[PDB]
Amino acid sequence: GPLVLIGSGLSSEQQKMLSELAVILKAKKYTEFDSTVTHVVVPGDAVQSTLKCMLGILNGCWILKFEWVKACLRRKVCEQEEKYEIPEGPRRSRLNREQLLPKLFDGCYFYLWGTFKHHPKDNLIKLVTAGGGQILSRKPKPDSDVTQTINTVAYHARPDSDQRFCTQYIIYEDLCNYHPERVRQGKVWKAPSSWFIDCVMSFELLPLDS
Ligand SMILES: [Cl-]
Repeated sequence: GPLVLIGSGLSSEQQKMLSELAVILKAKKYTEFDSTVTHVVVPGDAVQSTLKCMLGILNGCWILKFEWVKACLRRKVCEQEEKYEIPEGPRRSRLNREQLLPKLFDGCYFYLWGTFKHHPKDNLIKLVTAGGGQILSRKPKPDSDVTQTINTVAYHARPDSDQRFCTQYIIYEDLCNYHPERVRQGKVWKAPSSWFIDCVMSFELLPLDS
């Protein structure tokens, strides 16, 4: 298809330059993230811990250093994206979706507990859904647990982690003076919002017990 570009953390001069490139490439340039976005450009050589970037990772977009815009504009060409792609999380996710593999939170369920202020609740719901996870409207417990109705696993869990098959998460906003006594009860973990965000930024289902 058509390319759809967006910038995260770009200066005004950078955003103009991105629009200039979209014209050269016959592409769209947006300011709000959408599932049609193909390319997220960052200002330097590092991922931004922003919603736009995180949505771009969960979508397996190209997350590219601003040098890509400079290079394309000097050549009037869509330069080869892999040579400008941010490594680690972005790249692993891009490859994951090219191979039509499960999204990061496939087989995972999330219940958003308590008050959210510094990780907006809307943001977390966006990210859950974008990563292929399921938002729960009632606190998870065994007598209502859908994972008994069909074998449910989390593809991105490490091989030998309980998170392969214990895939349900109570998420709380960290540092409310709350560390739990047990991080896991049955199939349900209690995890801070800061863990969830770290999983996204890394494209990993990071361990809670190990
Ligand atoms: Cl079964």
